[PDB]
Amino acid sequence: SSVPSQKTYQGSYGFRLGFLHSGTAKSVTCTYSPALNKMFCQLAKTCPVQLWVDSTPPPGTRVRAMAIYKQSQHMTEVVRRCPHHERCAPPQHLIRVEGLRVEYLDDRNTFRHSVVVPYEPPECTTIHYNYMCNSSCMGGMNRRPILTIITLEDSSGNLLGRNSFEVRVCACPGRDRRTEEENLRKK
Amino acid sequence: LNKTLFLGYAFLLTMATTSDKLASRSPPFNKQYTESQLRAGAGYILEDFNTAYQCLLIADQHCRTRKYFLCLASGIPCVSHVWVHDSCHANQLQNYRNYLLPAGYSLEEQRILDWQPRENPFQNLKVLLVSDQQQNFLELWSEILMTGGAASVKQHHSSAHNKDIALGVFDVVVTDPSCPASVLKCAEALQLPVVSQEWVIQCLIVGERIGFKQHPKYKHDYVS
Ligand SMILES: [Zn+2]
Repeated sequence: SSVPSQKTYQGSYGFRLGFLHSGTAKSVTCTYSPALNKMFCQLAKTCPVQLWVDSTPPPGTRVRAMAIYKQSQHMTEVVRRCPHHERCAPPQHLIRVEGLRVEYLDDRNTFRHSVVVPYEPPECTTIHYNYMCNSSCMGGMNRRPILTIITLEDSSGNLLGRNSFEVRVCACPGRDRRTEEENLRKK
Repeated sequence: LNKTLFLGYAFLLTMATTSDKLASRSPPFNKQYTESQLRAGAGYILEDFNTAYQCLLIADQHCRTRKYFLCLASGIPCVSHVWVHDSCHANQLQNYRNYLLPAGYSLEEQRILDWQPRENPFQNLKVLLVSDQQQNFLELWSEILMTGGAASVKQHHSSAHNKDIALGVFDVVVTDPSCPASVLKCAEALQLPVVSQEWVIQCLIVGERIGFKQHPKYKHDYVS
């Protein structure tokens, strides 16, 4: 009806995502958990996400990034920054991109925020993202886990590919990755 | 500040008890101040729990108070005072769903659980309340159990007498250490579960009816 699709769709270009390897050290800005397919990172800090394709998409292709809440009761809810951090790219977007010809969008009907940039070939091509609010921000995500959905679209906005990963923006990525990974081990 | 900012809304305010704040590891919120901001916007202040208004509970954190349990039991959303803050500041109602407070600490999960839509956890439950606290127990859990969907709640004073209590019509006995030993023995023979108030509370936190014996603190005589 309204909640955007999160369905993995590699498409004709064999679109997959990749992530740099990092420790679980209490001193790590951004670390990825392949086990949980989840990224842990600090507020406003480089989050490298890799774009991998089997066949180079035609020039004019774009890469969109959008967050949605992972839980059902919250999915129809629009993910945005808490008013606290908004009072300090448009200030209401949670996901930014550091580097380009980055375009920010506020869909006038879903009200959803998204950030898109021109797709460039690499071997993979890396995009640097920034999450501007902690997962626990009162008034914003408010402890609700999110999913970042990355979509590969044509010059016109048609779906060419889609992928996603869960995100937790927090003070101690390393510390939390380890904890949630242990959390897995047993009930 | 818009004088009609909160018009149409009714509010319940609650302060985390000292034991709630105590379990730390396991502007500050001011009831009077927030009330003033609420009234200034035509907000209706409910001094106690009760169709013409959208009700909301305001607190600075999840707590174990009569008012909190009543709202968990009745579906009145528990919202953080910051929703009042941000709304006044912006002079525009924010979406409270971005300020929901957690339900509480779960014994089972061993962590603070978030709140999610649920079905009346005591639906069609017929319970017997036994205690010598005619106010902080019999009266308190009775109202909570009922607004939580119970089919009925029979209040029985521990120091009273068994001349009408047909235990076999009940689904569960919610009591405390003052429970007469004759009632415990009968319950056992009839295989009628007997639990402490923590079972009720956990049911509200978790959001569904949970194990009568899923945890030691559910035993009626759990002391300290
Ligand atoms: Zn924030």
